[PDB]
Amino acid sequence: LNPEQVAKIGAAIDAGRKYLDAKIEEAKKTLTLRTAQALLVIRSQYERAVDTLFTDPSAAEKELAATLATIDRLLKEHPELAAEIKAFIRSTMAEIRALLAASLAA
Amino acid sequence: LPAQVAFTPYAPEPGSTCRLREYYDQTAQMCCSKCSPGQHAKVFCTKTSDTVCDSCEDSTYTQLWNWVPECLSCGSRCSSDQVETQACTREQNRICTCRPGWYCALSKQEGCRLCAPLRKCRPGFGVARPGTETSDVVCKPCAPGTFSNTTSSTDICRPHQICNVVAIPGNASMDAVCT
Repeated sequence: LNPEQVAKIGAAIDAGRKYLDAKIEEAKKTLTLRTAQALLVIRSQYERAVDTLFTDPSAAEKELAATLATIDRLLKEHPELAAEIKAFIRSTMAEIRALLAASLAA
Repeated sequence: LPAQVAFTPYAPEPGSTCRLREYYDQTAQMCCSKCSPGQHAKVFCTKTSDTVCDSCEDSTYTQLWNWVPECLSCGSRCSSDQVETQACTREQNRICTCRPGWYCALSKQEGCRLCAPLRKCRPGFGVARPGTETSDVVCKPCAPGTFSNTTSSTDICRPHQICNVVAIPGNASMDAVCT
């Protein structure tokens, strides 16, 4: 990875983290604190799933699956919100994986 | 506990806060027990039942007295490039860091998810900005009058020696030789 690729990869990771933090702040502003608590857990698993792309790529798809299952489980009673978070996290991880594959292929 | 001492869950009297190990739950409108570090709220309190706290499973944690519905995931195990400066336990997250001579290319809130070796400025080049925990060394070519004869992440461009009668002039990678 050259500095340009790392910067693009970091920007994608920050986008997912910042989206999750905004969803937490939104749950706090609307006083849906039990949802804010669930989002903290989902954020922690997102961070682990991102870590694994760099520390152990052979585990990445399993950690992504565990992220989406955690969203499904914790937000089972808020399906609209659950769909928004899965879609942001899926799209974010697709972009990071795309940048990684493109750098390893050069 | 005797009849004198209120148990959770209870509604706090006007002018009160909840006890130290309690939080005010807005859904029950009651003071309810928090769970300890290493546990989480398996079941939230209601108006008639207290929080149910269960232990975190391996590779998850809670660092504070809490009422999260599941424990948080530890960060992934460190790669061989990194050093694990804090272990994952049921009460604390894993922290991975970079070795001396390396910087953190992708930083986490705590620690690092990707380390990279610091650049070394070759002879003729000196350190312009030193490396930091999260940033690579920046090099510069040595301007006339200065030099660097080493390959190094810390050595800077240093002045040529002064002398009136030059046998061999100095350049960017070697000192002047004086007669």
